[PDB]
Amino acid sequence: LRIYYSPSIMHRYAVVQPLHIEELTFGAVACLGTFSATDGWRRSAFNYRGSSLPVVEIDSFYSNVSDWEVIL
Amino acid sequence: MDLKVVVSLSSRLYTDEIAKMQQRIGCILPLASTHGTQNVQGLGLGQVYSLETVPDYVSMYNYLSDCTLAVLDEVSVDSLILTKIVPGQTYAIKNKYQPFFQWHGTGSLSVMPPVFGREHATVKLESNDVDIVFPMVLPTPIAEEVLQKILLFNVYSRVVMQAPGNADMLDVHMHLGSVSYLGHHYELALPEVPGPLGLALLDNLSLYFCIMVTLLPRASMRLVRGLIRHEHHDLLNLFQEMVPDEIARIDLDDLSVADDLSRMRVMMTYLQSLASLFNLGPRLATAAYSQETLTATCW
Amino acid sequence: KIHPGVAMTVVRTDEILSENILFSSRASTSMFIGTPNVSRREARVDAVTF
Repeated sequence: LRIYYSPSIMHRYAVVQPLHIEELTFGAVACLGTFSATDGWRRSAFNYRGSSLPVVEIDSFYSNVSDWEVIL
Repeated sequence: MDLKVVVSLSSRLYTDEIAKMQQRIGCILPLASTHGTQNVQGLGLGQVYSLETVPDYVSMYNYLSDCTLAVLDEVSVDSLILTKIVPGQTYAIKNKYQPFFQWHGTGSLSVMPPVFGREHATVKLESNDVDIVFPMVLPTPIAEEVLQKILLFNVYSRVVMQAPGNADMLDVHMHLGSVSYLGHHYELALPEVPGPLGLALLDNLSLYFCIMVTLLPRASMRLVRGLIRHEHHDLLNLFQEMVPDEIARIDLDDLSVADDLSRMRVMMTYLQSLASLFNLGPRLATAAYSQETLTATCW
Repeated sequence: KIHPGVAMTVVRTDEILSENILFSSRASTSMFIGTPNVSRREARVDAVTF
């Protein structure tokens, strides 16, 4: 997560915004649950009112919500 | 439902090492792939831990969480029968490990690479030229302490590389290499050069350190100064009549309640993330244990 | 294209596809065959593995 958001951390931390005490928090992570490994990601079109969007579909999902953790 | 693991040897094991593997009966080890049939190369922690290579415990301790865990059941010359650990099943486990730290329900069992020794935890198989590195399992506070010892020695080694030698060296290796328990002392094997991924973990902790160091509450520092001046506890044993210089110059401002409230709130959000960072290991909760049989009922 | 002070040798390896013949005399191996087992495990929410 950190090495993913490193360019965005660079840009947002940049010069546009210096500091204030509430502004220090940056990101939040929560887990939605366990998915069967090696099944993969099933790509499908979503058609509404004559328009299409690419959508991934996840088979056999197991739901388990966790709390929020701060990342920075 | 019916978790069943049988691992086939290509050639029959020697008449000596069959006895040694029988001595290893009833022990957790991590395996590669969740299948009823496995080749011996995937089995055990052998392939990543090399005698030729400098040991990275952080790399091992990452690798073991990635593997699914298992328990040895039957040792034969032809094949090894193991049962596997599903997250939601309750298992009978017996403590047969050679260091023998006493187990209680107070801690969840944590599984670590063999930080103590190299040779004794491992069994070589020259019949099929591969090595089995059994993991070492320990209760929770000893595991936390040993991980702390490893990271602190990483930091002080990287510092002491261009520092004076004999004084700083012979002070550091006092009570960091050796963990002292009731009636006993044991020497941790620590890496000579820490280069991969331990320092990355320490960098990750220093990120949170640099963020938290701005948002500290002032009145607690005032309370520490007033306590170390007036009274004494074992919490206050580290500070004698001297006060460190930093705290007075951070102290000099007055107290405003809402600022300390906001600082406490942000630090409160952050410490849960640090609690997420410290674990890095599969934790198995202990609900029952019999000392006379050395037998726990894990979860 | 001036010759250097030394000469040189080259070593190569090659791989050849071969359709092979296997001969075996009669009754050379005794085989023991067991009852097969069928087990079930690790039921997904929409699947079961056997």
